[PDB]
Amino acid sequence: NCLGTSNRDFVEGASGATWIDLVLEGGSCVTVMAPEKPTLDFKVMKMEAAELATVREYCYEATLDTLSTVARCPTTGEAHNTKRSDPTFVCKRDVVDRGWGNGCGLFGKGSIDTCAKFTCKNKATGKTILRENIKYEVAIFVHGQAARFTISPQAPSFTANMGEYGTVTIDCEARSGINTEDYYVFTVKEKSWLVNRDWFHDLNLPWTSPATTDWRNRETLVEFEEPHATKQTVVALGSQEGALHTALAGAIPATVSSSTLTLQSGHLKCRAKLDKVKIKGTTYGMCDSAFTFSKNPTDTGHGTVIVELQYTGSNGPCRVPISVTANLMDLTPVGRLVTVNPFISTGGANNKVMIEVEPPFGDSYIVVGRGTTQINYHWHKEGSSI
Amino acid sequence: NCLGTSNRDFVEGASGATWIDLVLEGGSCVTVMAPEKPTLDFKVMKMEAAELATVREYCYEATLDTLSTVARCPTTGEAHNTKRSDPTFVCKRDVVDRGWGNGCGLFGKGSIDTCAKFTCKNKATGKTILRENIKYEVAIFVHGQAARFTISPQAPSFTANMGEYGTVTIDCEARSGINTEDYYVFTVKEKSWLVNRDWFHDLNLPWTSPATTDWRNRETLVEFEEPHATKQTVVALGSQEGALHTALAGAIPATVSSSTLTLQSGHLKCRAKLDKVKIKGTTYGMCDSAFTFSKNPTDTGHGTVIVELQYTGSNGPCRVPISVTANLMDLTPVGRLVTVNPFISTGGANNKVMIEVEPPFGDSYIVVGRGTTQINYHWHKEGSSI
Amino acid sequence: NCLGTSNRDFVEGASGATWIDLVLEGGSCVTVMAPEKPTLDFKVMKMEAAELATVREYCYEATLDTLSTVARCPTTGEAHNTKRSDPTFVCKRDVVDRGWGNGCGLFGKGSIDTCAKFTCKNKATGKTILRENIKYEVAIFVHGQAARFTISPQAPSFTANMGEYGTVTIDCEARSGINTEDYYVFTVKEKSWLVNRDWFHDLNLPWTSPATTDWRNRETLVEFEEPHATKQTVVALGSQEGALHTALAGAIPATVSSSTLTLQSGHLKCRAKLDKVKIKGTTYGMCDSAFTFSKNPTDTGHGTVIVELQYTGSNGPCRVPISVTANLMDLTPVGRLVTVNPFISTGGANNKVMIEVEPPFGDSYIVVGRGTTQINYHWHKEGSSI
Repeated sequence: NCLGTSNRDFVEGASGATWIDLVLEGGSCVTVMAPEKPTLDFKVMKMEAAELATVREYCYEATLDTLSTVARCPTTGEAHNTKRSDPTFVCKRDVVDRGWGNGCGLFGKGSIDTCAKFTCKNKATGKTILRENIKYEVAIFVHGQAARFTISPQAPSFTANMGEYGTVTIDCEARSGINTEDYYVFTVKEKSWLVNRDWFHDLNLPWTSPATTDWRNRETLVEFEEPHATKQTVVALGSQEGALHTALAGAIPATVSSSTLTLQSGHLKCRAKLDKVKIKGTTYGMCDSAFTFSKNPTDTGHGTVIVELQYTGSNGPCRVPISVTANLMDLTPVGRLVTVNPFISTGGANNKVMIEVEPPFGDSYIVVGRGTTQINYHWHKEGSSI
Repeated sequence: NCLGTSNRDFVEGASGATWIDLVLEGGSCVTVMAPEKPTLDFKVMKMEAAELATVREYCYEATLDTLSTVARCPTTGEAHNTKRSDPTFVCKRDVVDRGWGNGCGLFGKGSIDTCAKFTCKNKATGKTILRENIKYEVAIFVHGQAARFTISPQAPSFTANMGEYGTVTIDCEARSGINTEDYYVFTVKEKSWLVNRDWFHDLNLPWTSPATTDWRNRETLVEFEEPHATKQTVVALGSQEGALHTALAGAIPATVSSSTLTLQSGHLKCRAKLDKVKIKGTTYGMCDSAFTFSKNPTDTGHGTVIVELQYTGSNGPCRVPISVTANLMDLTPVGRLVTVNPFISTGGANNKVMIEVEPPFGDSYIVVGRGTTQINYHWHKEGSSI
Repeated sequence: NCLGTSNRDFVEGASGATWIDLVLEGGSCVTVMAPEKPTLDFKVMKMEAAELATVREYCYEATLDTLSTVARCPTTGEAHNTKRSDPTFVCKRDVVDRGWGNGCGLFGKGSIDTCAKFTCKNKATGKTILRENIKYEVAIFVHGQAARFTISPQAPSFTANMGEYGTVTIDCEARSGINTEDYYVFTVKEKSWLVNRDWFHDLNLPWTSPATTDWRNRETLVEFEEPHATKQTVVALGSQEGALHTALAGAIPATVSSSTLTLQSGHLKCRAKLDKVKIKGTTYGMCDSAFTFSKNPTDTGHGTVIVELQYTGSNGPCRVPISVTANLMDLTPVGRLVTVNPFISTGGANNKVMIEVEPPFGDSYIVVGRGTTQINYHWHKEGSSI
């Protein structure tokens, strides 16, 4: 199940402590065993954001209610609607052709005024991610039940007695993956994505704040059509739900339940501190067989590529030789691997793995394995554009 | 005074160097001694932000000065005040009932125009925290005076010769506590708090910039009352100081002097690099006695709980067994400790400690000690809401 | 060429691994050799930002095109220009003196309306820096060709077989220097600087978005002069290029080519993981000679000082004794060094080095060397002010 720890990942001092680096990814786990000591399976479980705070609320499907139009004959100054006293009504002062047929003195421009009640049927919510909202749950399995603990960015360390290992301090910080700072959690009544903060602000839709409950910038979903002497019909523009869904293609969708817990991606770099202890360092070989694409490589909103492979061999457990090259005539590592340890669990028949890499901008080949039987994939990465 | 270093916190290689992790918190200090080597007390002192830059200046107590109202008879177009040429005056064009009693031709709507001088008596200042503003001062005591140095996020490392230890490189970065990015330093002439950046922007008060000295969005502290044919009395709204103080309940207050140095919270993780040297590793036991609440546990603006305890025993120096559980029937660590090392200095009679923890959202119990004589505290943490 | 590794920078466990800390700066490199093992020169090369996304586009040199003015006699309501139907035209309704000479009934205020086509000749571009845009290229030289690799914040680790050293994992994260979060890349058709995000938003110039192609806030580069009964001449304000260049003095200029790759500053902290291996630890002495200023110490936009020195001696390779003190009577390190390892490469005659330090705010002396023949420099650092 869990892949053993390697020699490079731990240092036993001649006197003092034995420090061991743990790379806890959502995919696989790292197990650490020691002579005359119980084996410890280190598996991360929940990378979440407990509770979020709302920043803004844009409206895409607005509905106009009560209308009222007051007009006055030309050469009599201006027209004034008595709904402007209430800031919850959007109004517009215009001019119309006037004559004897409508009931006025001179054939001129008669000033009018038309107000309408602005309400919002369906709205979208934008939420922010703060440091006191992030939690990480790590499970530890023992052989020879389990013991679980949690760590936050405010409390990254955890000390606990683990039997024959004595007191153990586990200091873990979060790395790689997404950058929670430059992102907002966009929420439609159905799904939820992650958008850029500047992309969120720069949006010409009627919005409201938890501090300012009254809607602002409403003059973008309302349309004042051709005015008449009596009634100037103003209508509510169509639902902008389609436009948003069209604008949210390259946005990365995060799983959000009713408790607003945000399941995210990335990895967790942890270091375990123990008393002086010798540890078995297992070293895994290379996969000499051939891999095949389980499906088409997807793409997340942070310029990384998720690729699901399936190994056709029994040399497990081994290390996947995946690299992103420039051309088929170059084995030059012009790409990078987000997944630090791309090992296969067991060697039982046909298994599958979940690897994530960062290819350079432009044309690049995702190549797995070598020799005569290797496969590749032409990938074109787009530049940054909100 | 200072608590000794533990076995886990240092690794002496068979050849090369001896690395030791130092967890420097504002509360206690970490002392490191070695055979035939002088003892070294590592104590952090100043976690500050030297100088800050102002971003905006909101006005809450505005004062209106010179008023002027120009009106014209109905059916004569519009009214135009000659103060609109000066952008430092807020104006409003309205209409009033007019007749023969006031001195006009027809009984209609006479257009008027009323301007007023806008000035700001008392204002609040919002300042930002940049990386070149943060400084950390660390003191080192020797036994057998002292040596002090400073580190910034731009210069986290410090190398200096320390006698028998030879050249010593101390590499320290800041962790946990607050996130200085998503916060602004709000400043009233009296106190100073820390607010969210989005909470700062989304504020409907007249504001000015160091770049734009002229006040903008002033039409929110002015009130145009019922207009008359001669003078339309417009007044300045009451002081919004009370509203701000009401809106700044859950905001964390930071100590700021006239030099704008911001005393903050969190901890400093440092690693000392020395030549190969053996170090005495002192291990402290558990507190078997009973703790009592010195006072009621407070709360900071970053979802953490400060709790002041007092130990009724003489087993010092020992480690405080404080944990945040879900229920009284569960000893499950559902909470976390921001304070990494919650040790007691000496064992002399009744001493006090300063522990800070991060409880999960909702109901949670803060439990100290075990056995028959332990105490707890029901705590309800609120969700994130600017 | 490269300075050897020091004893403090590596720990060889009695069993397991040998970890070595590498401080890779743009200036010098760190070479690590081992008995019966080939020497390895670790040199960083490219600290860049591959591709950037545009956020806003301000206009400083606008040009007005087609003008049109429609006026109507007084006591006839208002005037209405038929260009307001097109939102690409900026308009203004004003009043003028009217009489029999111009062709009207009564000597009163005749309402007019003047519109003009708003276009932008030259514009400035503001771009943002995201995590998927940052890349770091590191070169490794071997003696007894070279092997190069890349690392991103999403993929900071790199594992590769290096002959007799076996599998080697190099885990590197970025530290110090600039903070890419609070900065935007300002781009004029000529040069490119780095400005603050709040300084970018708070700017009263006509701006456009990649989402909103139509220009907004144009009423700041247009000037409506004294109006006449026929034509109200409105002109385009002069080029604001001079004002921007005046406002961009303390802004740090980054090298940007046509591929928008941003050459930046700071340093890269890396740790190499290898199997158990003994490493030669070379220790360098102190420079007893005298240094001289090659040129006047410059200043970057992040409150650090670049100083170029030249060593007049042959004691190389040695360590430069540069420190920032308060007064000439105090050797107190009140300043800090951004450059971690300020060593000199060879000792051949007169060589030059590139040191960067962070002096405290206010008066401070940059002192190099000691004894009778040392030199200093009075430096006054300004406070933070956008």
